[PDB]
Parts: sequence; C-alpha cells; structure tokens
Amino acid sequence: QVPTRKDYGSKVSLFSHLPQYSRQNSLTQFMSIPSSVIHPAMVRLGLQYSQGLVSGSNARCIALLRALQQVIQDYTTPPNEELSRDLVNKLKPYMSFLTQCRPLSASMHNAIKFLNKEITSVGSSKREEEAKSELRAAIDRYVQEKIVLAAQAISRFAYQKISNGDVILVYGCSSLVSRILQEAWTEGRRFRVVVVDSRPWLEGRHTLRSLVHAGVPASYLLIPAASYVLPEVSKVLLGAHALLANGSVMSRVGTAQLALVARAHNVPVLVCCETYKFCERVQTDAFVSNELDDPDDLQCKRGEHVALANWQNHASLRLLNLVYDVTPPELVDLVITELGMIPCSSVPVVLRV
Amino acid sequence: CRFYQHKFPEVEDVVMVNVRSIAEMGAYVSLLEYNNIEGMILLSELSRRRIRSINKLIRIGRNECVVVIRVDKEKGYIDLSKRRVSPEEAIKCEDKFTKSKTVYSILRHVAEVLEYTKDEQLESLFQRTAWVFDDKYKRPGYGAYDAFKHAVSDPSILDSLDLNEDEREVLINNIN
Amino acid sequence: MDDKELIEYFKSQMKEDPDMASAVAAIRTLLEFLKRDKGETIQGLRANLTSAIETLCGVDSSVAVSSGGELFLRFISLASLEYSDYSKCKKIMIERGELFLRRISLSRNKIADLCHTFIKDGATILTHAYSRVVLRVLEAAVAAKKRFSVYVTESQPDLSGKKMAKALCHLNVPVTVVLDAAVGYIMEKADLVIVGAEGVVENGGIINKIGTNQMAVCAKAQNKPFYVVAESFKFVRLFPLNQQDVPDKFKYKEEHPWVDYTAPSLITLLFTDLGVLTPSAVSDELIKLYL
Amino acid sequence: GSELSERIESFVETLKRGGGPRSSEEMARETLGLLRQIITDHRWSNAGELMELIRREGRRMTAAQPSETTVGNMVRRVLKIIREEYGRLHGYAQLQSNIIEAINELLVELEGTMENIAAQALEHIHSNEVIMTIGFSRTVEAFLKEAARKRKFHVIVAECAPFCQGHEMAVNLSKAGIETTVMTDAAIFAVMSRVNKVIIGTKTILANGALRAVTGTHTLALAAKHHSTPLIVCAPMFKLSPQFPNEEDSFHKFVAPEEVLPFTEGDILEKVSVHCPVFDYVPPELITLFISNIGGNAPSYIYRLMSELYHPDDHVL
Repeated sequence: QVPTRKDYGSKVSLFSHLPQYSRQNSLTQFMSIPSSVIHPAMVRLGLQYSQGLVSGSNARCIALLRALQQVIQDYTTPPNEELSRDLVNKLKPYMSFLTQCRPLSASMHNAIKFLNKEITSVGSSKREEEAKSELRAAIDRYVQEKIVLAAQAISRFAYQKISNGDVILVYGCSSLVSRILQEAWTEGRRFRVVVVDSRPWLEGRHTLRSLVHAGVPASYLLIPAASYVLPEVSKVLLGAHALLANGSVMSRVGTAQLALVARAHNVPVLVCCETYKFCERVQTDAFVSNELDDPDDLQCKRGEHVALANWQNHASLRLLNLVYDVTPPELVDLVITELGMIPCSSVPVVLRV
Repeated sequence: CRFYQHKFPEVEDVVMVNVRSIAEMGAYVSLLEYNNIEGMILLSELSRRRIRSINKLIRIGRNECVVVIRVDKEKGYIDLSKRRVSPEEAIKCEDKFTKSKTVYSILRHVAEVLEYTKDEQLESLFQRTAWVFDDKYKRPGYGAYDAFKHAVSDPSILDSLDLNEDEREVLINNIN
Repeated sequence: MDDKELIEYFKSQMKEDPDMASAVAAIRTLLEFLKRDKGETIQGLRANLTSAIETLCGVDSSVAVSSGGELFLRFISLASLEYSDYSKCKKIMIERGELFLRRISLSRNKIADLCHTFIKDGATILTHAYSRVVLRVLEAAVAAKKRFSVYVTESQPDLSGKKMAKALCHLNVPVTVVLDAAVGYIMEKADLVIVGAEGVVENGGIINKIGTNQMAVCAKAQNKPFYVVAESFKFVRLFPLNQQDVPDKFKYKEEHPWVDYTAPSLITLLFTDLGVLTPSAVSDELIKLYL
Repeated sequence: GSELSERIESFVETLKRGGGPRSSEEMARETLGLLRQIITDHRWSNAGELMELIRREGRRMTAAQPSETTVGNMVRRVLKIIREEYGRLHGYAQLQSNIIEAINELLVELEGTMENIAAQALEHIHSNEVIMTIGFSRTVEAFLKEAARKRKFHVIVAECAPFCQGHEMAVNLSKAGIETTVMTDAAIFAVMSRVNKVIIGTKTILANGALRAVTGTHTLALAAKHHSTPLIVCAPMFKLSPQFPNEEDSFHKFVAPEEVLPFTEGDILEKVSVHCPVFDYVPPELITLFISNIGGNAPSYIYRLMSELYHPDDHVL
C-alpha cells in the first residue's frame, strides 16, 4: 500500500532482520501530496523524524503525542461507526508509516499503546465533540504526569544525592539529565561536569550548551578517552531510552561501554529514567533490537579524501552504526525515578503493577 | 489579608485547601480561607496504596474542599478529612471561594488605591466592615456577598468609611 | 512529660535491659510517651513524637533507634484512622502500637527458627560481633543438637567478640576468638559466615559494625557463601553508593567509623522475620512495607 | 471413596521408583487430576479441613520423592486456590464448584505452556548462530524446533554422562533438519568460546532463583558466567517450588551407582564407594533469563511469582 522506504546499505549479516534506512531517499517522494490517505500533522511529524530533526527521547514522545493531539482534534468519524474502533484503525497505518520513516522506540510504543487502551476504554456513548475533548484532556494528564512532572520529580529527588565537589559524568543529549543537573546546581551544591560523546551524531554539545549556559564548570571528551577521566569522576549519571523486562537498561550506542569501564574503576553507576519509559520485553543480548541508521552518514574529514565516500563501490564493504546497546543489571547500580531510588535488578516488579 | 471574623474556624468547616507537601502520617494541607490554616489529613485506605502510586510530588498543589474533623488553636493544626464528603458541599465551598477571591482582590485594590501600607489595621477595618455587612445574612463571610448584591444599585453603604472614594470606585468599576 | 524524662527514660530502659537491642528500648519508651502524652489532637501528637525521636537519635547514635522511630510513625497511621474525635484515635493508635511491640518481640524467635536449619552440620560459623540475633539463632541451631564450631572476630574499637564468646561458650560450643584484623586468615577454613546486621539499606546490602564490609568482601572472593540476619524494622531508606556516603549522623558517638555498608552484590541470603529474602527483594519489600 | 486411595497409591508407587511419568508437565497433569479427585471425592465442615487433608497428602507426596518437587508445588498452588476462595467468598458450601473451575483454569493454562514458550523463540535466536544445550528437556526441543521454521542456526547438545539423555534431542533435531551436533560434556568448556547463548532445561526453580538442574549443568553455567554469555532457562512457571536451597541436602537424586561404574568390574568394588548425582545446583547469581509463560524474567523476578503463586505460610507444607 504505502510507499516503501528503500533499504539502503550492504546490510551486514548479523544485523539483517532490522533495516538500514536513511535520510536522502525521502519517503514523501511517492505519496499523494493531498494529505487525505495520510493525515497532515502526522505526516509532517513523520517527515521531521526521517530528517532526524527531533532526537530527544521524551522529546520525540511529546512530538508524536501532540501530533496525534492535532489528528484527534481535527479527526471526524465515518458515518455510523463507533469511534473506539475506527480510531484504533486510523491510528494503525499511521503508526506503520511512522515505523517506516523512523523506527519507533519503546517510549513512543508505550505512548501509542496507552493511547489505544484509552481510546477503546470509552464506548459508543461518546459524543463527538466531548469524545475528542476528553481525549485531549487525557493526553494532557498523560504528558503532565509522565514527562513534565516525572522530570521535576526525578530531579527534586536525585538532588539529595549530589554532594559537593564531586565531579559527575554524563552522556549527551539526555535532556532529562540536563534538567536534573541544572535544577541541582541552582540549589547551592557545587561540582564540575564531564561530558562524553560519540560518533557519528556528535551530540553532547546539546547538553554541553544547556549546561554551560546555566553556569556549571564543564568538560567534554569523546568516549574512547573515557579511561582518562574515570579515576576522577565519582558518580556517572547516564540517560536511558528504555527499561526492559530482566531489569537492564538500554541507551545510545555508547552507554554500555561507559557502564562497563566505570564499573571497572569502581565508580558507582547511576541511571535516571522516568517510569513511562519502562517497556516490558526483555533483551539479554544486545543484537535483536537496534535501529540501524544510515551508513554513509558515518564518515569524517581527512584532508578531503574521505576514506569511505565510495561506500558500496567496493566488494566486501559492510558498514553499520548501531544505535542502542544494553547494560545488563550486572553493572547499573541505582535507577532514580519518581517512584524512588530503586536498585536496578529490582526495577521490573515495582514498575509492572 | 486575614480570613474573616472567624480567624480560627470551628468544626464542620470544610476549608478549600491545597496539599503543601505530601507526608507520612498524612498530607500537610494548607489553606488561605483561614489565613494559611495548616494541618494534616488522615491518609485513606486506598491512599495507603500511595506507595507504588505516581509522583507524590505531583498533585501537590491542586486545591480541594475538606471537612475539619478535629480542631485546635494552641496546638496549631487541623485534621481535614476528604473521603467522607459530598459534591454539593463542594459547590457551596466553591461559592465561598469565589467570595474569598473577591474579597482578596478587594483588599489588594484597597492597599493600592487607599494606599493602606499597614496590614493589621487595614485588614481589621475591612474585616469589621465585612462582619457588619454579613451578620445580617449570616452566610460565610457575607460582607462581600451583600456588597455585590446591593452593588448593582446601592453600594453606597461605604459611607461608614468616608476615607477613600477610590474604594467604592474600584468596587463598582471592577464589578461592572 | 518534657524531653528530659524521655531521654533519661530511654537510658533507664536500656540500663535495666542491656539484653534489649537499643531499637526496641527506644520504641518502648516511645509508646510510654504516647501513653502519658496528655495531649488531645492528631497532628499535634505527630509533632511530639517526631521531636522526641529526633532527641533519641541525637542521644544514641544507632540506626536501629531512628529507623524504628520512622517505622512506628508509619504504623500508627496505616489504614483509615477513622478520625472521629482526635482522642479515640489515640486509643486505637496505641493499640496498633502495642501490636507493633508484639511483632518486635516475636522477631528473634521467628528469625531463629527460620534460620537454624540453614547451618549444615560440621562447619565453622564466623560471626562478627555481639549480634544478639546471631547469638539467638546459633543458640537455636545448637538446641537442635547439631555440631559446628565458632570463630568470632573482635571488632576492635570496643570488645564485642570477647563478650560474644563469654556469653556463647556458656552454651558450650566450640569457640575461637580471632583477632578481627586476621579475618583473611580463617576465611579459608569456615564455609559460611553468619553476621549480625544493624540496618538494611534499600538495595539489599547491609550496614554493620566496622569490619563487616571487608569481611564481606573476603567471604565473597573465595565463594564462601555469605549470610546475614536482621529483623523487620532495621530496614532503612538510606541508599549510599560509596562507604563515604553513609550518613554521618551514624558514623560516630582519631577519626574512625563505627558502622559501614556492603553492596548487595555480595550479600547472598538475607534473614528477615518477613521470611527468606534476596537483596533486590529487600528493595521490593521496603518500598512496599514502608508506606 | 477408597478408589481415591487406590489411585493415590498407584501414583505414589509409580512415583516412588523411577521414571514416571517420563514427562514433567505430564506429572503435573496427573497430579492436578488426582488433586481434583481428592476434592470431588471428599467434603469438609470448613475449608480448613480440606487444607489440612491436602497438606497431609502433599507431605506424603514430597516426602516420598523430594527429588521431584513439581507435585509439591502443585499441591502448594491448590492450597493457594482454596485459601483464595475461602478468603474471597467468606471475607460457604457451593464454593466447591468454585474450587473446581480454578483447577480447570490452572489446568487449561498448563495445557498451553509449551506453545506459549514457542512464541518467544522466533524473537531471540537470530539465524546462523550457535546455541548450547544440555539434555533432552522437552521444552527446549519445543523451543528450537519451533524457532527452526523461519531461520536456520546451529545447536550443539552436550550429554549428561550418566545417560544418553543428551542424545535423543540430537536425533530429534536431526528429524527436524537443523544440522546439530553431539559432544561429550567434558568438552563444553572446550567449545564454550564459540557459543552465543546457552539454552538449558531445568528441573525446578527454587525460591532463590537458583535452579536445580539436570546434572552437568553447574559446569555449563560456570563456563557461561566465565565467558559471560547469557543463560536461557526454559522454565515453565509451574516448575517453581518455594524451597530455599539449604535444608538437609536431600538435594540430588542419587540414582543407581551402576551408571558410572557398571558392576562388571571385578573386585575393585570392595574399597571404592561411588557417587552419581543426576541433579546438580546452579547458583542464581549466574542466571540471565527466565524465558517463561509470561516472557523474559531475571533472577530476582522469580520471588515475585513466589510472592503470588504459593502462600508463603506453607513452605513447611
């Protein structure tokens, strides 16, 4: 049915199942530009996902959610069909088009699944205007107590931990973390901050700015240099893109590496991840859920003879930029969330019920 | 801005209070309908289920009406209850809250127009005037109630305080 | 009624009873205060007990007493108070309090006949201090007519192990008082280590007298399984990450700690009157129970 | 009502000697059946009397052959069911009907267990990868030859040296065309480098997350923890039992010492005692994944279900 994202890249063997899409072969080349079969706000969101414009995890969440906000508020029902079914329907191909233009993390998975459970949990009696309005209000309460309250709560809770003088490690664009760090520094506690970042999507500069423009003495260096700062940093402070079944954590291509080395030099491991992130599947391995992004956005600048521009053009070549890795609970010490400062291997229970 | 001629409310008074800070034995509830009356509230049974509940920091400030089971003045608290209430009394407390807000904006515009830099003296003048205007109707702080009832055509009852025509001016203006 | 008699009453209670761990003596004197509060309120009594517990914490530097205070504060408002007069409340409240007394008394016997079947016969038990609960659970396992030895450390700052020996050999058990600094030596030859605790942290590890942690670490490297006993109330909502993190309201009484912490990575089996546990289960149980 | 007693005997005997029934979930099913008969062929003044009776019976059951405590936990869960019913519906007589449905409910859920696990398989094992297994654990034959219909990979099956118990699965996966291999347990560490995630059976799940496994498993899990490749326990949740390892070390089915050193060997059997434990321990701290009826789970997770499945006040039974 839908125009199909054209698989790009000599897909490596051990990662064939998950696809290597890209951002040059735009998905909107084929679609009937009249946004009838495909809602206009949802499709504008889908596009500015493909272009990788929105990155932040809960940021991508709020984005999708306000997009479906618009959809609902301008949605109308077919003649004589109960809303709590054809709405679920209409959402389905939109979710599919999303997964096409940009794979969907467990965050937006939990989001859309909750929204479906809400849609269906109200029956025929829904008057169109009042139905759409109640959905607006429920989406509101959702975003409120899941991403603009959970944040402040996590911070107001973790603040008690950060002592004086103890420089702290962070990994990148984890907006939540930056909020914690600021709302901490503004309370008298003092500390430096080291930031760590990785190719290709050099990013910590997001957090680097959002820190220094709040007046915290900072420091920043690529991830393979981790071992040079680990004998000094006293508490790591990661981000997280999901909490899985066993109790692990998932995050960007790095975070497992830093978890490992920082376990090695005996510096306690923090993680900060708000409830609704918490998915329910498990991943002991690190290779069966990873949203491979483009190859040819990998390379860097050497003189001008960028060593890979002829990417497919060889025979054997097979690139990859894995996006998510998973720290097993064997390393992560403390996962701060609004529910408490729970320990890692005890997450799935207290977040299941 | 004090509360009323009842600076220390008596029993069965269902104050419209917010939850200043979630606590252990019970959420410390604070209100301004008694000039910042602060006490506890007996944590309910399914509120003993507030362990796995979400964000005890969220839902801190979202005020609601609660009855005052116990009372104290020197001990300085109030035990408000919520589970055993009715929404009709909630609408009545909403009316009393609209009256409270009206009187608060009134005292603010007094402090501005009548330049009453003093707090206790101006607030006592206002409270005495409100009790005068009220005890004939005996509703909860019926001063401003009668003020807006007669202010359609006769708010001249301000003659007793011929101290600032800006008072009745701002009243009859911000009203309509 | 004032704070003077409260503190001195705690002192008297602990003096007429060194056999009652500081926590329960505190909670007792606390109930005593609640009796003669001579107040008539609900929150005005919460403030009283909070202040009193603050004083008791500022007198005795144990985690046990302050933690028990927290838990008592919890277990006076556990379900609907049935707020009716702010006086009959006190009656039902202190009733639940004396029930709390009941469970706290039962704690030891419960944990003993819960554990004394965990000691395979003919092995060396390596305690660490004058852990009343450890002494009791041993005493039990002996009463079941078993055979096993005892190595006790001496927890240098104050002679604890000497006291534990002097009171255990009264049960006629093979006893040997190592010099606590020597733990690394006898760690080769004892199979499993029961150790008394003085407070459980919310991720599973325990907090205990000076040497615990290092003993702990030794008794993990050599795979020698590692036990621990602690009844209910010594759970605590304190989550350190480094031995420097444990609050300093505990660490004192030149500069030398008295208590310190062990990561739950090491503790292999709890013992709680709530039942056998698994440190993460201590977390789950703490978040649930505490309320 | 003595026919109940005779069926009780028939079981208790077939139990008390050796392989019977040669399937585990079967044992569970015949168990539940006999329990249903205990209920439907008896009455009680108050449900406390039935709790008492089924506790006596379960005592006989587990005490007879404490090496296979499956039925122990079946009678545990039945005690949970009656506890729950007398809790709800008296917190009196017709509730017998109530009880029965619960059994069926439990029963029918059991009938899906294997197939449930099937659905997980197609996720984990990405094709052309190497998985290690020790035994003929039916659940794992289900697992693999139900994830060998969309992919292809390589499973090496070790062999419990007592039996050929790790060969029947080789011949089965041959009958399923997966190109699997056989090997001798002593060589698992030999090839443990070229494994990806060991998939092991299990025979019980203690309340410590410590699984009592078919022998030759402690070494497998230890080699795993060494190489840090993860452990895939194919444990349906009914196989739980709220035992906590350390009691009396009636712990390993000591089978006929005839197995290791057969009797053909002369006189040397006069000062040579023998050991042959078919069931070994594995410490929980090495577990990674409890693939189960409700998807992925970790060691600690297990006591949660032990929180909910069996009422704690009856592990002394």
